[PDB]
Amino acid sequence: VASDEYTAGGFITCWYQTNIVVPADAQSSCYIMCFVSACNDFSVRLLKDTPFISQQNFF
Amino acid sequence: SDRARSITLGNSTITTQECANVVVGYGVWPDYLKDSEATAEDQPTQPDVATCRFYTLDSVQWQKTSPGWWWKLPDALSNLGLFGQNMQYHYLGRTGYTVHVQCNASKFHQGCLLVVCVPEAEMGCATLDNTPSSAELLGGDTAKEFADKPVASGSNKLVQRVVYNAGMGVGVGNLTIFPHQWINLRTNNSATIVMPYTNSVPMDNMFRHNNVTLMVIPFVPLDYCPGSTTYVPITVTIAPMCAEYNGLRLAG
Amino acid sequence: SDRARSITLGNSTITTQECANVVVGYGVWPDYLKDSEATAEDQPTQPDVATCRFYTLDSVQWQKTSPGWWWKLPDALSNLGLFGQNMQYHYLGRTGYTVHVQCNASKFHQGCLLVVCVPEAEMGCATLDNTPSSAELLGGDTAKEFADKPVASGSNKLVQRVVYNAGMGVGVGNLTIFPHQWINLRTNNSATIVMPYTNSVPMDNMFRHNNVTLMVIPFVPLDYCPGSTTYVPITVTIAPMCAEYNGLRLAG
Amino acid sequence: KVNSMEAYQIPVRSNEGSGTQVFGFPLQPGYSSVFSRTLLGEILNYYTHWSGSIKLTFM
Amino acid sequence: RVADTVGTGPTNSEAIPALTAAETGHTSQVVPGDTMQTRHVKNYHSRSESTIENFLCRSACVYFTEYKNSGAKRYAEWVLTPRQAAQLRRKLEFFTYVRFDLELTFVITSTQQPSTTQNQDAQILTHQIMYVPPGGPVPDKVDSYVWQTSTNPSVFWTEGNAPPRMSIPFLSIGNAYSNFYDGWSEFSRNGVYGINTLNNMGTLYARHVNAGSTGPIKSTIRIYFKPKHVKAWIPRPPRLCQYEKAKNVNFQPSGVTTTRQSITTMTNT
Amino acid sequence: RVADTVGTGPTNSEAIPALTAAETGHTSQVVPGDTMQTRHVKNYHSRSESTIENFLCRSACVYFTEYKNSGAKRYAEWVLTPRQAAQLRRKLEFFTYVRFDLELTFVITSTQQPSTTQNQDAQILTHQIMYVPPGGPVPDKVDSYVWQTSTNPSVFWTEGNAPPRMSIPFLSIGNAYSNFYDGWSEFSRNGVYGINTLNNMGTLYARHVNAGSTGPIKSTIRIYFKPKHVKAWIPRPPRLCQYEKAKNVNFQPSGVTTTRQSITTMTNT
Amino acid sequence: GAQVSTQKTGIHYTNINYYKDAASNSANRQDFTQDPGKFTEPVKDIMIKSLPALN
Amino acid sequence: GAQVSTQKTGIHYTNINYYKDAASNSANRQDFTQDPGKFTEPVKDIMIKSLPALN
Ligand SMILES: O=C(O)c1ccc(NS(=O)(=O)c2ccc(N3C(=O)c4ccccc4C3=O)cc2)cc1
Ligand SMILES: *C(=O)CCCCCCCCCCCCC
Ligand SMILES: *C(=O)CCCCCCCCCCCCC
Repeated sequence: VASDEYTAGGFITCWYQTNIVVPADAQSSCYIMCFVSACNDFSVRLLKDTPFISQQNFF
Repeated sequence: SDRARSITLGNSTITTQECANVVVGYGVWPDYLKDSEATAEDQPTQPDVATCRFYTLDSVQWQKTSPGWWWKLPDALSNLGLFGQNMQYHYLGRTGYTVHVQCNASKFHQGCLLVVCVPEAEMGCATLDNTPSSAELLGGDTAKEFADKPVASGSNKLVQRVVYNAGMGVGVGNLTIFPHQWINLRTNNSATIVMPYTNSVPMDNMFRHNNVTLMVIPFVPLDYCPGSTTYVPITVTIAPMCAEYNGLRLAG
Repeated sequence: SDRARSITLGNSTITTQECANVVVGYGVWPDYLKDSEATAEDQPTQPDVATCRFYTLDSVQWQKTSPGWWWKLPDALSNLGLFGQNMQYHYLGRTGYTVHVQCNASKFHQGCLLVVCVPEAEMGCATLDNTPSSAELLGGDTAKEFADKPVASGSNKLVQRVVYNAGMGVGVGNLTIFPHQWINLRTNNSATIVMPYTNSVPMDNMFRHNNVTLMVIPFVPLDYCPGSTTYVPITVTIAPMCAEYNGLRLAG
Repeated sequence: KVNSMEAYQIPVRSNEGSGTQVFGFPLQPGYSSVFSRTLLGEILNYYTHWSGSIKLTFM
Repeated sequence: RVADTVGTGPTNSEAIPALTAAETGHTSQVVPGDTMQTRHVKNYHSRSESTIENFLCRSACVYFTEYKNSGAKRYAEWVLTPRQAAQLRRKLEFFTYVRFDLELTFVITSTQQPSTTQNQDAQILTHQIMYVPPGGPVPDKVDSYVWQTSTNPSVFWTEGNAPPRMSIPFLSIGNAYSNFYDGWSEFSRNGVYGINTLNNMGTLYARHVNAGSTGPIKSTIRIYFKPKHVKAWIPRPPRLCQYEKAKNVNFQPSGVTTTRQSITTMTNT
Repeated sequence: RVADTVGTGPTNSEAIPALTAAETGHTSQVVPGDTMQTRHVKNYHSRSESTIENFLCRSACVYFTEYKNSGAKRYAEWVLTPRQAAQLRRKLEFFTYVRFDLELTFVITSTQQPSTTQNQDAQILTHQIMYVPPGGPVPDKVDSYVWQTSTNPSVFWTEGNAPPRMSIPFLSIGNAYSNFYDGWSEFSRNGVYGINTLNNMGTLYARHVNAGSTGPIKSTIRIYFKPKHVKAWIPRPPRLCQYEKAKNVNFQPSGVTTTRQSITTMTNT
Repeated sequence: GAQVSTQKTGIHYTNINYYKDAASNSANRQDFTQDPGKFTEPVKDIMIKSLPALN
Repeated sequence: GAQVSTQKTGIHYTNINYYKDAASNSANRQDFTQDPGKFTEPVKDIMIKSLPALN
């Protein structure tokens, strides 16, 4: 899960295969939204504390 | 429904939303060489999924005046992947192709392309007592272009490129006996041809014989009104089918 | 009879008249990866007869004082044939080897070599707070040589090469637990070891891990009287076995 | 962009030629800036190891 | 658990598994063999570490308090909540409703305090921890009648032994504890917001049962909660912001993610 | 196990078991009855002490660290490796690949430190040892929020009891731990050599949970590894040289053996 | 009244309950049933991959 | 669910596993299978003693 170069993942990139083509009176700027999820062959192992919650004193 | 298509070869996948079916050759689908048609006595190399997968070539702009383009098939993939590294280490090989040409434009654009795969397209020279050089016929994934006016006769090794003779001295409107589809912008945005291996010998060296030539020719020019996109590319994607290689030697 | 041997892999054939049998690994013969041990989900490339065939490396002279030589296995074939062109286009691969070492001399010469294939031979550095560079460990089909005297400690990225520690800090006479044969000049002129794939992972990248190292070490020096041939070469020949590659990408 | 909704949006537009890149990020959920605070990525900072396939969807 | 990859060959078909509509609110069920040629792999991986009764079933320190055998602060008071400490709280708030049994474990330590007392000589300390269910008498001093423990659960622990532990049932009046409440307890919709009585589970008191020494000793009790027999319903996005208060969901606005140089760069900043 | 000697009489035969070719890389299978007249002996000897799960399955001290209840060095940090200490390390490096489960056992002791503090009077010490899997928060002080241990394994131990112990599974991402790595982790083949992430298995932290005394106490924790359920592959020549570093195989060149006077002398020097 | 169950492996163990309350029992570690189809695919119509999601 | 096995002698003992993980079990001491023929005799051709190793 953490950064190591022995278990590097690879790179995910996107390119124009063909230009965005629009007619007159339609915006030539558009957006894409991306989603991510696991498949049904996915698994995780070995519990540990998350680095993403902290405190300095009791709330 | 009938317009959706997906083709999976190796890593690659192509998906289209507008499709005119797939044309298959002369009704012959690519296959490996039989042992009752083979001549060479060595065991073939068959790399499989390292050669047989889609490769995108460079795009080329379709302009209001554009005459057309051509690519000669084994020598347009000769620098690409392990397809290019098996054909310079081997003396022989045979393969079919799946050629997919893409070109998308709005519903306010118009134009028509003819996409043909022409077996053994031998092309004339501007000067009539010379033959073309290999730097005027072969790109390498860059497209060569036709002309709309005759090529002047000098002391040339130039190709005689004119759209209406197709660079071969034939009517261009009769190229429809070759496996073909049209990309008409108000209907479809892609064309798929599947060529089988066509030759008069069972395998052949691929660095001095080009057994197919793809040509994309506008028959109706691109037209649109002010305010529309002015840049419309045409991308060509080509996958080997059932590639074999025989006669392993040194590179060159 | 028992001394004649022939090994055929692809184009290549090796023939010997003096042979000490063939040593096979740990009693395991090379095989393809199973689907119950595989992790990677893509279809493998298996080139077959374009990778799995004998490749001769450069010869190296055996002199009266010579300490020994080593070659690190996937990175000694990395510039050779289509073996070298499949391991730079793929992220993964696994292969066994057949290593054949030749060295012929008259019946008036004497000497003895130990030929070992050593899994994961990690080698020390002359300076004790540095590790060796990759230009001191890896040849490319040129042999690296041992030394007979300690390497002085500077500010080095040099390997600590001494024959008697084998560059690993172990007794050199205990390298006989690794698959091995001896070339004793009064008996035999060749040695054959067949290594299976040894790793703790099912496939591994081959451009940053060397999973075997061949070493040829004189235990009895070359000796002959005046009038005999003074130049005796040692040639190494190495063939991949059941090579697979997975993870097709760009070259590099 | 992280202090807005513009983070989630990926620009694409009509441009001259094609074969220009749109985005690139490395595969390594639970480390990468892109993936560490996604729903997948936060069930993966409680674990040391991960395996399996991941599917990106684009809209 | 984990499913096996199935081999696939070339396709050219009217099937389009890759194309989908993500507007439908449905996560696509595409597997790798759909989009490419794969080999058949047997998987022996399991999803046994990602069970809810593995994720939440480890002891976690929720609070600690101090009390002395002299002067002021003779005892410690704490109202049981798993919301004083960040780490446990965040894990439970992957869910809206949870139901579990506690196991309390107490780590009680003592430390000699600086003084000018000559000839200190501590006897072993014995500590009493008293659980008081909602309502009923509350001790107002060390040496009140409430420490009789006639009907309040209580444990006594002498130093240098194993930590005490006790199990607590599921004590809610509801059918699950709620980690979020979008309402008021008053019908007027005035007063405190997000306050509910489904999560009441008494108060804990702790004291020394003897002052062993003539000098001052200060003890620290640490409380550990371990959920067990867990069931959980309705999952929620993880907390992105730092917590501020233990009774509120209040937050300082935080950016979505950390930055990087470009949308094509392969490193973090 | 051990085989029985078989009786043999005189020979005069075309059989030649004694003669062999050692160039073939084959160890001869000659037994004593081949070369001489022997009697029949029944052997009842066994090879049960030379099993790999006897050889490697004894506790061995790998490291020890110190920490104090005052001043600097309030806690101890150690990255788990069996390569700090010579004796265990050498035994595992009879093999290239090993696979085992650990059992950690901790011997924690405390020693009063010289001071001019008048009227010291320690309370019993309680120690916390916290295992942190690779990645995740690292304590940067005694009294950080990382010692909450919401999801990190942890033990607490009061003095004068039995040593703590815990079992650890086989934690490799590979199918075996590797004791040797002939490569770089980088694709450029630059940086550190022989460094791999197959042998990661977190970091260990240890502290006092209370300062019992007014005076200074320093503790020492010693970690013991005991392999169990062992499997091992590919044997290697034993280490001949002394180890120098814990991350390298680096060595000072050492002679093959110790000397003696002549090649006919029957004593060592 | 002992239960015998299988251990987590890449044998069996024995357990007896000693207390009269079922909140005193050890945690249930080996329950591995799951059903992701409530949160993935909550759609009323059945989605078939290899067919258009929207006709 | 007890196992009964023989002791090392020049009787029998009883063992029960108490934990739900198979990495908590006591060490396997009594596995005595062996096969030295991988490291001795790794040769492809079968060597027969009482016959020449090399013809
Ligand atoms: O060690 C842990 O288990 C432990 C340590 C810190 C922790 N959470 S924290 O937010 O970092 C925190 C940090 C310090 C204190 N804190 C003190 O250190 C202290 C000293 C004296 C009186 C009151 C207090 C007090 O509230 C409380 C909480 C939880 C548990
Ligand atoms: C079923 O429970 C009977 C099986 C044999 C029981 C052995 C009991 C072990 C010792 C008593 C445990 C009692 C706990 C209150
Ligand atoms: C099979 O296991 C039943 C045989 C009789 C068991 C006696 C059990 C001894 C006492 C309980 C040990 C329980 C460990 C969790």
